[PDB]
Amino acid sequence: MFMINILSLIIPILLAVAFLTLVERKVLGYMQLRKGPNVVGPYGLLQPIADALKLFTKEPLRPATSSISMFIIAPILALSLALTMWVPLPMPYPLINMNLGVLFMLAMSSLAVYSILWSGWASNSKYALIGALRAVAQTISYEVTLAIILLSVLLMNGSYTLSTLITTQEHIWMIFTSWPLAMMWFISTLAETNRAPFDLTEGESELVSGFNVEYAAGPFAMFFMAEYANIIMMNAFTAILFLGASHDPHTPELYTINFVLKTLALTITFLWIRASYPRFRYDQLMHLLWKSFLPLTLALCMWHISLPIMTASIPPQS
Amino acid sequence: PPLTLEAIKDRVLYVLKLYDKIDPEKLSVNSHFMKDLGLDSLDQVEIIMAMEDEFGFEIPDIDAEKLMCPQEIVDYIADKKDVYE
Amino acid sequence: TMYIAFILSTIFVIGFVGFSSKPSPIYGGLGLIVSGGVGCGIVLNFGGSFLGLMVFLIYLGGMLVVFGYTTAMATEMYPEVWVSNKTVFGAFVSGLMMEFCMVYYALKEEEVEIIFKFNGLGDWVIYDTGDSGFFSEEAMGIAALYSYGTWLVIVTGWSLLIGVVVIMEITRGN
Amino acid sequence: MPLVYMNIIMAFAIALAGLLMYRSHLMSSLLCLEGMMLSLFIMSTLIILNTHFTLANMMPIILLVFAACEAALGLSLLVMVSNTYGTDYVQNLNLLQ
Amino acid sequence: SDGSSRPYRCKIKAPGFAHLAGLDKMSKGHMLADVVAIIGTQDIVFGEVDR
Amino acid sequence: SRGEYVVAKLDDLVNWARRSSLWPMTFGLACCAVEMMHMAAPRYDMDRFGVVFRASPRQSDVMIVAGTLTNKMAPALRKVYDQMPEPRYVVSMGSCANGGGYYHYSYSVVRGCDRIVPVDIYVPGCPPTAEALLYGILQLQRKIKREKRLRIWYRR
Amino acid sequence: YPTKETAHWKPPPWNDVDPPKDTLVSNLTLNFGPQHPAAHGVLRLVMELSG
Amino acid sequence: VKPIFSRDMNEAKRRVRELYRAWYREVPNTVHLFQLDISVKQGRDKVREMFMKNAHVTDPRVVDLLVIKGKMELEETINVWKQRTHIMRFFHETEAPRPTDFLSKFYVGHDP
Amino acid sequence: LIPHGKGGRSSVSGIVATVFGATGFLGRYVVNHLGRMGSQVIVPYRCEPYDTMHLRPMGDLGQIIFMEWNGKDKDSIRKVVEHSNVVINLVGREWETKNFDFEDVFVKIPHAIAQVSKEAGVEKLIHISHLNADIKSPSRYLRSKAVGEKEVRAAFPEATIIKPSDIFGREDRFLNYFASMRWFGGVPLISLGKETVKQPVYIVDVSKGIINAIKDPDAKGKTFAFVGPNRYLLFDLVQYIFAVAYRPFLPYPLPHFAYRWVGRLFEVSPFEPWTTRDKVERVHMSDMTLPHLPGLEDLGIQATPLELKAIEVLRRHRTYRWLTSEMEDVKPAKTVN
Amino acid sequence: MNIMLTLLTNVTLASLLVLIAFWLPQLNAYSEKTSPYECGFDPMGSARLPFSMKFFLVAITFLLFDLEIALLLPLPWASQTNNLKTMLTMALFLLILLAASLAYEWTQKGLEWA
Ligand SMILES: NC(=O)C1=CN([C@@H]2O[C@H](COP(=O)(O)OP(=O)(O)OC[C@H]3O[C@@H](n4cnc5c(N)ncnc54)[C@H](OP(=O)(O)O)[C@@H]3O)[C@@H](O)[C@H]2O)C=CC1
Ligand code: SF4
Repeated sequence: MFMINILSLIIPILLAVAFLTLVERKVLGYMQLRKGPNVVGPYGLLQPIADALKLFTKEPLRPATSSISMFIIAPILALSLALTMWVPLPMPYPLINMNLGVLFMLAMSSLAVYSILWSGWASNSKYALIGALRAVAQTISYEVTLAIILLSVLLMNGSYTLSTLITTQEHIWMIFTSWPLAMMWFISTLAETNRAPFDLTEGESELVSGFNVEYAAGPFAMFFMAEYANIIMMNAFTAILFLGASHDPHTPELYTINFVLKTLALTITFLWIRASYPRFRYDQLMHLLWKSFLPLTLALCMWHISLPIMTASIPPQS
Repeated sequence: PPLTLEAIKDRVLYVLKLYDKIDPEKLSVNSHFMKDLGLDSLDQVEIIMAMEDEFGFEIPDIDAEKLMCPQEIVDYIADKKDVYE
Repeated sequence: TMYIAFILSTIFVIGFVGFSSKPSPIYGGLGLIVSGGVGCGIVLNFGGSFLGLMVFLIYLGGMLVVFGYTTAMATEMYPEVWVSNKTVFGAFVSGLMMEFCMVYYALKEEEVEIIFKFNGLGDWVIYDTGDSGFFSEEAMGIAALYSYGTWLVIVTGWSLLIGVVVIMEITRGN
Repeated sequence: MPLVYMNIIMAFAIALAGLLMYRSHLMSSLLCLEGMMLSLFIMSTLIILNTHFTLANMMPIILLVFAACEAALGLSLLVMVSNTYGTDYVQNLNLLQ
Repeated sequence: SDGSSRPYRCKIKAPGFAHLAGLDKMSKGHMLADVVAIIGTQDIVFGEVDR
Repeated sequence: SRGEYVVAKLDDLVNWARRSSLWPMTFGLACCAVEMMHMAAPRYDMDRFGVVFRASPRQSDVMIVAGTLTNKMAPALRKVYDQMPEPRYVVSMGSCANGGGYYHYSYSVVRGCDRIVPVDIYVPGCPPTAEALLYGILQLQRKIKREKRLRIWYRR
Repeated sequence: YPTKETAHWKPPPWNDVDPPKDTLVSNLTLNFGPQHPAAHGVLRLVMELSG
Repeated sequence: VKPIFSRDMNEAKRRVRELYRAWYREVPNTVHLFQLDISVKQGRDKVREMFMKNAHVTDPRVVDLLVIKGKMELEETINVWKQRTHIMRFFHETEAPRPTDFLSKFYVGHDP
Repeated sequence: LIPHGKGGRSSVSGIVATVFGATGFLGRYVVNHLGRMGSQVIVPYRCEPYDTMHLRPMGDLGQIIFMEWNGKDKDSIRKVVEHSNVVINLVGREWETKNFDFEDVFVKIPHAIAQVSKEAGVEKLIHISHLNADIKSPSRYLRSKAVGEKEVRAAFPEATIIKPSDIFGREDRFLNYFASMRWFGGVPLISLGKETVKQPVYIVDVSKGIINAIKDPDAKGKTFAFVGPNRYLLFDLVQYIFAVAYRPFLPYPLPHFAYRWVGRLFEVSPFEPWTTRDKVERVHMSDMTLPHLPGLEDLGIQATPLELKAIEVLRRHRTYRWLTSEMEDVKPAKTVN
Repeated sequence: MNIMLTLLTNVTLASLLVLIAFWLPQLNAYSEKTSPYECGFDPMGSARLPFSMKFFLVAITFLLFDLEIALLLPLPWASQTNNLKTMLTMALFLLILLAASLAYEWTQKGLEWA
């Protein structure tokens, strides 16, 4: 019956990305004073399914110039990995007890953007190619610092296994120990997921919906959907990794009741970022990283390498 | 190859035989290209640009002001090829 | 049994059949993606999980992306699909028949006569007891790299560094 | 030797023959070379996993490094050759094979 | 005025027109996003330019 | 459980679907661009009706044609109209492009917007008040709701 | 001992073999609007952008 | 009196011939790049015809002025300025036929 | 009304043409050539407004007038004829819908159209039927259309009757079809070569011909038939199809019964089947070459050769590798006749 | 097994969404509608060569850092080795070179990114 467990992991999350869309227009609406979607609800609630139906019902043309195979395979990979990254996530009990699933989170995250590269390559359009390319730039440029700071915050939990990361937070929370790395992790999740100030992949006014343009109905729904999969997912990831909680094994549910709060509390923040800052432009986007984030990530890294020895505080896990 | 003058002449008249305004009966080497042939003045430009499209070099249009006879243009082709034999 | 590791080896090899044939670098990049995931899976089956995830991360999550940059610099109009030429497609078929002959040799169950003998049968047979305390052999096995093997760390550090220098001294020249 | 190893070795042989059949723009060759690299990697790691010859667990990753490293270099040269032409192997200045 | 009740010619200076003329001098070599921002600092309105 | 009953249900479902969250793209060519924006201004908020301006026709359907059209411009307009997914619509707006309007008699205008694309609803104004526009699009929904390809397809 | 087929080939340059440099002609050219949101609905800023 | 370009006729005629060379050679590229499905010949012929349209102009400056107005068009088609519509425009293909015969016109409409 | 002014988009003309079922390939073009004249039209929809919508630009403000109707109710057809000076029948269907049984479509409707054309005192009536409508055992369309042909002829005898010799255009259900036969794999030939032969007419030519036929006083009861200038062989024809579509070409020889097994297999789909046994009989039967009947050239229009015009028609089928190419490269196909 | 099962269900799920995405709207594709988007006016040419040294000049540096972090990964486990003084220098050492490499790029003006 493991299969029904998996299905039980995949349906609720898709429902969550739909209602995530709706919340996005809501909050992001009230920042603007204007109310968000409302009339169709009554509280808007029925909207996202009407939305998705509007999409899938609508004709999804196969472009004349595009090669078709890449053009179809890319969205598939997008939702694929967007969902697959969810499996080893301790809530509290992981669906899979990977010995080193964090590293796996990095693996999925790193194959993610490759789909963007195909998405813009097979699309054949000028905007497609240029936007896709700059997209891959910002992405990788952030995955390096990404993985380093994640390393440095992992020296002290003990090991790459995720469940232990609960155990190592049975009191103080990791964040008080190494918040600056939490900042850089936050922003790196704010760019790797391609979000608000780090907005370039969509391009928007800069490049009229970026790479995603030539995709029409359903595949567009897939990239859109998968994008929100990554946003909520890196949010949850940050939540478990920098914000611990009380956990009685006899009542696991209690913990989850807490956890969705602590993660939702993050996701909303991205939206409340979106309502706040103009995008960086491709120079500065990479400037602040290579010039400014990174060296601190290193100095902090040696520092965190060095605390366990000076403090004689080396974490247990073999 | 050495490019004999005969290759040049053969090619000139070849391109001029491929062309439409010049009927095969209208063809005549020594005969002045306009004074005898009834073809429109633009045709000079069209066939010359085609022939030079074969020999490959641009004809400056002072040489379009040459003409006189197609053979004199062939002589100019010899002048550029510098084979003259 | 499942022979799952072995059939993974087969998909691996055809991954190199479509890859070693040379039909625009981008599709070959796909070839190394497929062969890449198949690779990490295969090495995962012996449980050297950390390594399989190195290649699934460091290689495919690194390389083939930068190749997804070279093609932006190379491309040329009308890149060829595998089907787009008689020598390319001919080559792909040329790989398929050979590897299929190998699988037929696996059906023969006889030791392979090619090059040198392949002992045959299932993969599992070579396994031995993996008994250990609360640590995988791999974990401390690679952890040894720092404390117990400083020399390699020195030469790798030096090498990569001066490799960056070389990249400088090539690109700056223009 | 178990058949799987034979299969990977053969993947090497193809990863070489592909490098040497060698055609058109050379970027394909840097690919084929990297594929070759990957086959050697996997063939090594399966062995170090086999005999529990633990120290050598360090090698494959180190192997990988330099190998990837040279390939990382290789693109740069291609750039330069791409810089003057828009790459193709078909164009070589040097004389006498 | 021709003296009639219909004005004879009514050329309309459009301040935006000069600006947009000056743009390409102002924007050489700048990054493509920056030319987008710089169009905006010109605060131009094309209805006025095309008159 | 008549088949026609189920067809009435699916008819209601897809037509209600498309009418419930259409996604305009906008040629705010002339000066009726700004009134379009006041529809999206908080005080009227087009978004609460679900409609949301998203650029790039391939991700959009209904098209607003605010503001005066001109000759050089027209071919681009036809291009954009052609590149939209079915079921595409458009909306002429203002006295602008209903038929040249104020500029009905000049060499560069192309009279109506009608003469290059098959318009749906008209929203007369100069500029139309954004609210009159709002009544416009709601009227557009009350026209989609009468669409019924499914009922007809079964009938044929 | 050249072959005539080889004899047709020119002697090597005494330095840089500069002539081939004339060959590079890479360029790109591309257009904004009218649709483009930054193009204010009515601009066609065609431009010969580099990378 | 200031001349625009060439002094006297013929000096200007060479200009126009140059222009014909440019147009003629460019035309197949026009049909290719624009995906025009006009017969590749037809554009050429039509070019020749347009060149016949003013084949009686005789003023000094007016002809060079004519090649000024002639440059800009190839200038546009080479820059991909104008479009399929704009360049297909010359062939008047949608027009209803209008015979110049007196009686033919006579039956049809009130005419001039 | 007496026509006024230069023919043009604003121009009046007496024609108050009524076109039935114009939603299809013909006569969207026919309405357009009416529209360049500025002549009024009353195209009436059976289907849905939406598909009809692109018909709208073709007119000039008050010109085009959609009207709701049904072919089955008598008075429903009395509606759209009610002020029409001329009424034109372009209705046809390849695959027999259920509710419209295959016979009435070619019988009843033209019938009510003919007799109502009588009662309303309609100035002209006109109707279409395939050249092979002459009765033949294969295919019920040739025969049913022969029945309505003979019927309207029996009811509105002075009506001229179209007999088009296969029109080819961008919106065609024919050329695109054999172009799309690639999708299955090969191209099902019953026995290749001269097993059947066809000649084609440009769609544009047929349209211009129809309106010219209203422009012709002489085109009264005469049964007009349209044939293109060239003659082709179905095998070499399809050869030219994939010669312009650049797709791989696989002739697919086939015993005759199995193809009909295929048609029976594909009639199953509830929607609109790609193929049908009726279409299967549309396949293998060659057009007759009779020219003596009044026809296209008799109108004074000369046919536009297919050879220069297939390219635009099929470029959408082209793979990106070949999507831009001159038609002349393909080589003009040899003419059998 | 476990993981392969979830991979299969995910990919089959997505592929299912694709198939219900295409074989459903059931309407009319046609030319020019299918022509590539180019903000209205037709493209001046199919995508070619957006060449830049400023791509690889940094992207290669990405690749050579990613190889480095690949060596950083063993660290958490190496931390528990019996003899840290033998280790610790190296733990710092590579990072210095990482930084050093960057530093060398930092100021040879090789890091112009963009
Ligand atoms: N090459 C060719 O196609 C040739 C065609 N012809 C004949 O000329 C005619 C024109 O061909 P073409 O226009 O391509 O065929 P189409 O199918 O394109 O045109 C027929 C139109 O009439 C409508 N229609 C007809 N009867 C009914 C009905 N009872 N209920 C609802 N709708 C109806 C159809 O459906 P709706 O309007 O409802 O969508 C369709 O729109 C055809 O009848 C054909 O037999 C002759 C020679 C060659
Ligand atoms: S409507 Fe008023 S504002 Fe909009 S264009 Fe016509 S006139 Fe200018």
